[PDB]
Amino acid sequence: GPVPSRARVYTDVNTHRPREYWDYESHVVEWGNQDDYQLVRKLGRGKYSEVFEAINITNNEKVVVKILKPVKKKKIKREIKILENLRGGPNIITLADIVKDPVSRTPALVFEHVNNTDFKQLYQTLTDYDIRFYMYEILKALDYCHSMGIMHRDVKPHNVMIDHEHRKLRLIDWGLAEFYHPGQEYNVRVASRYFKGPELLVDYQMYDYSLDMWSLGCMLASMIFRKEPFFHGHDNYDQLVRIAKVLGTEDLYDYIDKYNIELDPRFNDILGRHSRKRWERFVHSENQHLVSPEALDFLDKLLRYDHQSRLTAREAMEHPYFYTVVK
Ligand SMILES: O=C(O)c1ccc2c(c1)nc(Nc1cccc(C(F)(F)F)c1)c1nc(NC3CC3)ncc12
Repeated sequence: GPVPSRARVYTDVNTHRPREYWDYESHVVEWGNQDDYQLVRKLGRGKYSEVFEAINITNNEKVVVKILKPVKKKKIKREIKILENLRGGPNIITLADIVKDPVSRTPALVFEHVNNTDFKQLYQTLTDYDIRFYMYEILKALDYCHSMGIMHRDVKPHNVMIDHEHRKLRLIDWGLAEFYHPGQEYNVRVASRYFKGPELLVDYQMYDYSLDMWSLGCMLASMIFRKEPFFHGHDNYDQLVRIAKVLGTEDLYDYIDKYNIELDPRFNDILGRHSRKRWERFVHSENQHLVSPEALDFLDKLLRYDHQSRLTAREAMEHPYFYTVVK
């Protein structure tokens, strides 16, 4: 069968935490007062919830309310426990309260409100400096959750809220986040298509924090190259082909061979043979001001097939790309 894998950092963080820390199934929710929050407007709807802008009438502060769809079960406690474990950490969204919604008959999570600019408008205005700055801010959030034994598993532009006025960033939607336990096999049906790591796309279940680093690399590529998303697959199979057209097929084979993984045979008629490309080919007159040798080297070190070969969040924060960012 497949060769096992372990995280190269924070491997045993949960192993040595009290059981209450990671055993979310036994978590007892502490309920707030549902009457404290008045819904103002629907912001949107996901497969798992509806999100509302609201006012906390005990301080007249704006907040956001995520009313969970009855979609799934102990997933609710998992998200709640993770939010509580990570609360107060750098750039982690703050869960302010949890109340029982009387209409949905489900829990409603109340989060701090971020006056953000949607990524669909923001990304085309970001300067070279902004990209490095905000990347560093995401890395703070990722090193924090990884150091706390948690992988996000859904890093993507929508989940990184940015208040461009106050230069403030929050990583949100921990609904797919999980605790890392060495040797544990995880569901590969996480992350948005364009941000799925090769490990998910080849159906390798013993993955780790390094998944988030692939996703971050996908975000970086889309920002510095001005192509969002960067790997634009039509389905999960084509997604791997898109990746292989850039990183090349020989290294994909080296990857699956290392872990004694077999590709889905459906790739036999679609994958082809592809050389690894140099990143410079994606540079052109309209994005060159966002590209530097430092950016290309950093991106190159995030986007590796082998999840064990990717930069960790902490290592990423040491990269020359961030030397120009004010500390
Ligand atoms: O899941 C969580 O952890 C979580 C935490 C915090 C927020 C959040 C989700 N979603 C928000 N917005 C949003 C907008 C459109 C669509 C959807 C969707 F999810 F798709 F329904 C959500 C949101 N918006 C703001 N401020 C915006 C300027 C009012 N602040 C915080 C959040």
